[PDB]
Amino acid sequence: IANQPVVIDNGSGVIKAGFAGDQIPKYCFPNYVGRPKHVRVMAGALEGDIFIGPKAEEHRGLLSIRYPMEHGIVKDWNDMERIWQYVYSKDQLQTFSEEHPVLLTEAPLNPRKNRERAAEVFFETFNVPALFISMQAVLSLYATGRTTGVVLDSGDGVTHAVPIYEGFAMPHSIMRIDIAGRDVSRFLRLYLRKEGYDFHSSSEFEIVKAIKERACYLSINPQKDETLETEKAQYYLPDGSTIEIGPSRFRAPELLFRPDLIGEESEGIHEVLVFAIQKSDMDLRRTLFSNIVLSGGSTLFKGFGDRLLSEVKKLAPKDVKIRISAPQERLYSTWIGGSILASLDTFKKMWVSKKEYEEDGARSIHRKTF
Amino acid sequence: IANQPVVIDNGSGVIKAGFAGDQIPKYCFPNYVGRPKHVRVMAGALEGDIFIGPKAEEHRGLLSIRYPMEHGIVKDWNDMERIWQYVYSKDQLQTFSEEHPVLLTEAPLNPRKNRERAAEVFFETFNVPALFISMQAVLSLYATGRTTGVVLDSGDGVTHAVPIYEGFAMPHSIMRIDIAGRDVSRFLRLYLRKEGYDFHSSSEFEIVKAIKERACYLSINPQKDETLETEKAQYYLPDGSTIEIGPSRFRAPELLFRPDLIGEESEGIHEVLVFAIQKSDMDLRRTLFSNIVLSGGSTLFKGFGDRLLSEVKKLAPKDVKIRISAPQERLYSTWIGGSILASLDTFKKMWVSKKEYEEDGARSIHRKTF
Amino acid sequence: IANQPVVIDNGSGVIKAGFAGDQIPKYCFPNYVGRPKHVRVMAGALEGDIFIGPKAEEHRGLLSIRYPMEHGIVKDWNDMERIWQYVYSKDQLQTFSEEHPVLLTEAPLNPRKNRERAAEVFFETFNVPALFISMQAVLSLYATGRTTGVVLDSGDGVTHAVPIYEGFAMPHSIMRIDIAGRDVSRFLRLYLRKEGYDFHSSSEFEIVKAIKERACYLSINPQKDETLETEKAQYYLPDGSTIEIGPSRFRAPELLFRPDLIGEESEGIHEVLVFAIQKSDMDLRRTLFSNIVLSGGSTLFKGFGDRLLSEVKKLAPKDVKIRISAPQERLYSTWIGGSILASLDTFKKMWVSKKEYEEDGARSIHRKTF
Amino acid sequence: DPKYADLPGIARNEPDVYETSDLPLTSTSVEHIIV
Ligand SMILES: Nc1ncnc2c1ncn2[C@@H]1O[C@H](COP(=O)(O)OP(=O)(O)O)[C@@H](O)[C@H]1O
Ligand SMILES: Nc1ncnc2c1ncn2[C@@H]1O[C@H](COP(=O)(O)OP(=O)(O)O)[C@@H](O)[C@H]1O
Ligand SMILES: Nc1ncnc2c1ncn2[C@@H]1O[C@H](COP(=O)(O)OP(=O)(O)O)[C@@H](O)[C@H]1O
Repeated sequence: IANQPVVIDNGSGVIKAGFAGDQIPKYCFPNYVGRPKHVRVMAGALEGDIFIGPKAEEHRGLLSIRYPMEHGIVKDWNDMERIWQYVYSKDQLQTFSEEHPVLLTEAPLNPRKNRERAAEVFFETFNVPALFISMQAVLSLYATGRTTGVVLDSGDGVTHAVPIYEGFAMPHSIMRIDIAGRDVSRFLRLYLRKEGYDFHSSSEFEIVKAIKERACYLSINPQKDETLETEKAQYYLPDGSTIEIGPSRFRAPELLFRPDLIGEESEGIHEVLVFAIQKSDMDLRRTLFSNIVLSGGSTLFKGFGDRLLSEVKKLAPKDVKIRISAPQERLYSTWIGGSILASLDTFKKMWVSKKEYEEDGARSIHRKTF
Repeated sequence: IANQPVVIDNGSGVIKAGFAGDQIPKYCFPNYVGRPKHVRVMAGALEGDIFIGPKAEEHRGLLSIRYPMEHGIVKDWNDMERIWQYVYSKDQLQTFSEEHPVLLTEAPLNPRKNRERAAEVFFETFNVPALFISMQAVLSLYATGRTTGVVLDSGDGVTHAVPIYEGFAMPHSIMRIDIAGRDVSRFLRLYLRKEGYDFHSSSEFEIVKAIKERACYLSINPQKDETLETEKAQYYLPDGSTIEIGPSRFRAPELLFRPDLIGEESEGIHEVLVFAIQKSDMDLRRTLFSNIVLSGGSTLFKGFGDRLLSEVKKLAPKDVKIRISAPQERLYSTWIGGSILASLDTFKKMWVSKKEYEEDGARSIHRKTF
Repeated sequence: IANQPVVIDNGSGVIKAGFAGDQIPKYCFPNYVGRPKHVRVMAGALEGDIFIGPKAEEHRGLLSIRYPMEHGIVKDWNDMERIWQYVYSKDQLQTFSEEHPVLLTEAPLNPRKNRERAAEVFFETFNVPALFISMQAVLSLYATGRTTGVVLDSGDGVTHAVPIYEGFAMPHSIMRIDIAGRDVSRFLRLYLRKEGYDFHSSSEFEIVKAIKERACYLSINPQKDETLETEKAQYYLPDGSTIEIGPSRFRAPELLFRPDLIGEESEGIHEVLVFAIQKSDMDLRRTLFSNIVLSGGSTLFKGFGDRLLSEVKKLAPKDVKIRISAPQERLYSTWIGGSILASLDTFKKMWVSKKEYEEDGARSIHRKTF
Repeated sequence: DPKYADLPGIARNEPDVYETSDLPLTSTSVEHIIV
């Protein structure tokens, strides 16, 4: 029976999971995989060697945590099933795959081997009878209510500026250059290497990401604020020590708009989005110039969208209505948008049923996902 | 075997002995290895010619007392055999090696050769079916109930903090050090010569050890209490001969924190503990700050842990709440914890079947002693 | 002012010295920073009582040796101060920085305060007319005559491959790794305590490293040769003490590719080299397959390059011709390539005048190093 | 605690726990306009 469907947002840095109808995915944790470091000899430790959530956050430097979804490329399939199982566990779902429908998420340009591989999971290992998987940008559109908007997500290593029109993302205009703050924080670790600090452990790097999400912003003036002398704000170490910040809090995110700092032939999100704009109807661009759909977790900086506004001003001509539509519960905005989509009743068709998967599998999906 | 499992309290200075389930180690005695310094030409004297027990613990200068555990590392083997024969003495055991499960404890990073010697003993001379050789700080964790903790042992020539976390194998993080009150008391014999006290015997050294265990402590203020002058309280010999104590009572144990008084470069093991802290991780460091264990006989001094508290306060950064835990039964903590582990069903898999283990060589439990 | 240019090999493992045009580094000595372990009372000891040079090179166990170059990064600048004072010793040079063009080298990615601090010394205490702090793999490019190439380096606690092409700005593809023989020999001290060899001093560590450089080979098969039966080569100490080895002689350099032995999370510098290959491009990759350079004094091993070549083959792609050019004197070759560059007079652009350093310093460093 | 009274390696006046002291913005629609 089509029970309460589960909206599972597979965000790059943080995966989200919760039943539809709800407003908060009660079962969330970041997108990682945590295996231990040492060998517990005495008891009093946990068992399973795959510790997620409070165990992971608890045993941070005790676990040699890793990350499966690498710019939308996940490879820990079996452990992914165990992650879902961790959600399927008494901790988070307490239910079965067969019992409740599943609303899973996606990103563009994904290899159908991996997509159908996930279908093998939820139809063979797990046995979801009502599983539908789709983009997260449309979910953000449900949240904003806008239908003709250019959605760009901001995760940890995923940034796809997708221009959508009335719920129809033009594939010829869809832009997917999934790379974000992952290497920015890695380059900040390089700053720390140029400061004498290594964060080669993921948990060691998790603290870097915590301060990254915490003590960082977007200095709208790039070289002006870059050439000025920073103050090197002493930020507390988690043990109780304290270390400076420097330009890094704004100097490292300059790489987002200036990909050449890492040495990458890219153009900066704004220009990529302008390229997406170029591949459309001229009149619709003016709407999209004002239909600035912000999304993703990395859209949490001071002067973030305003520096982006300056980028647009350097890109868009005069008498162009520019209008940022920033959300607030960004990653959950897509999750709640999925709660809206999963609540639909016409929605029962294109989801691959279990028998539908038994029919062809691959082409049944190909035709039902397209 | 379905009998009471023997818990060897292989103490460095004081090597006690006992079983499992009991809360008192059966017999307590040190590393004394006596043999008479004279010849009983007169018939009617006492036999043995090797003395372990009240025979030596009653007459000392008559016997050439020896100590082979060179900082725990025993060099005698034949004498150890006889000691273990004495372990099966009439007052001591009147049992068999075959008749009882036996559990051995060891310091970390000991030579495999010693374990080979033990295998020769308990597998050729003795024939323990259920013989396992283990560590020593894990025992203290059993007694304290903790799983996470900095266990500082206190032997006669062996002291080192053991930072544990749920039995996790952290040999690089965990630090072993073999030095304690042996040469401190011998250094006090140097003080004796600098104060006119012609003493050269190990028995005399034991009397000094009675002062060590009795009239000695750790002055939290090093030179503030060292540069002053005490009244030199008087100690009485076995005859009752009055001998002043002096400032030495706190001056000599400062070598434990100031190893360069003997000239050997070291830190004062609390700083080695800080090195272990460095090897650990920031918030996990805080757990171990809150989790410090003090075992071993040499921990017993006035302001001992308090002086070390002040040391780390002069070492650890601000807002660093540290907590120690010094059980009254320091040496017994290891013994009772060994009783705890020896009283376990899982513990049956720790050792290897006796005869096959002999055929397995030693590398098998060498790999299984972790 | 164009006198003979000083060739300052900034040898972390072994520092070297001399001028340009000299086909052999005149002065060569390691990171040792000593002053007596004991205290002399009667005259007869040498004068200065902080000794570096022949006095230290003849009195190991007498001077308290220390090292400021934590991973080749000096922290005690005071040590370098006295070292540079010793640079003009009556045995050494007896000249002025003012009297000479000076050239410095640097392993990349060091914190800016290091070379800034050094330049402060050489332009404040010392007063160099024109100087520059070059890199270190270019030296090897001169020694090979190549322009395209992967250059491995080896100090004492620093080892990394440097993929180059005609001196081009490829810092992302270019790597840096700070780990080498320092802790490998410290791990050898660990082996010593593992089997009862009582060794803990720095001079004792020097002896250990001498035998390490002497009695340590590299078996090509890792576990196939690691699980064999060892002969335990009885090394007779320089004093004459017979000391066996075990498989430890080749086990310790495996840590350089098996960082998990010490518990470090790394890959093996060859894998990082493969990552650099990935960071390069298919056409340029083949060049690097053909162009590999091993340098640094720590690279000196028995069965060294053959094993590492085999490991690369284990990780190399389909039949791509792996080729490693090699300098016979990896220690010399560096200083000599620096001697070449110092004797290269195109350095006019590449130097930094004193006045310029006074005006900018850091800006002059970056703008002249980029 | 008789077991904690019997053996001699059980000292007293021990406050075992030696310690230290203890003396203790998501925005929406950040738009613009250009006309
Ligand atoms: N305050 C913040 N600053 C920077 N990045 C953030 C912040 N909050 C979340 N993120 C980024 O978003 C990631 C999680 O978002 P994710 O669900 O991956 O978004 P998306 O669905 O856009 O990929 C985190 O790993 C982090 O990198
Ligand atoms: N009251 C005391 N004060 C100080 N030291 C003591 C006291 N009682 C016993 N000891 C010490 O205990 C040590 C005996 O070594 P032991 O603790 O048996 O080794 P291990 O720690 O390996 O068991 C000796 O240093 C002895 O001085
Ligand atoms: N046979 C050997 N095995 C290992 N290390 C060696 C050997 N011979 C010399 N060394 C090492 O030479 C190193 C010197 O490195 P060097 O070439 O001076 O690099 P750097 O210039 O970066 O210090 C020292 O670290 C010392 O350990």
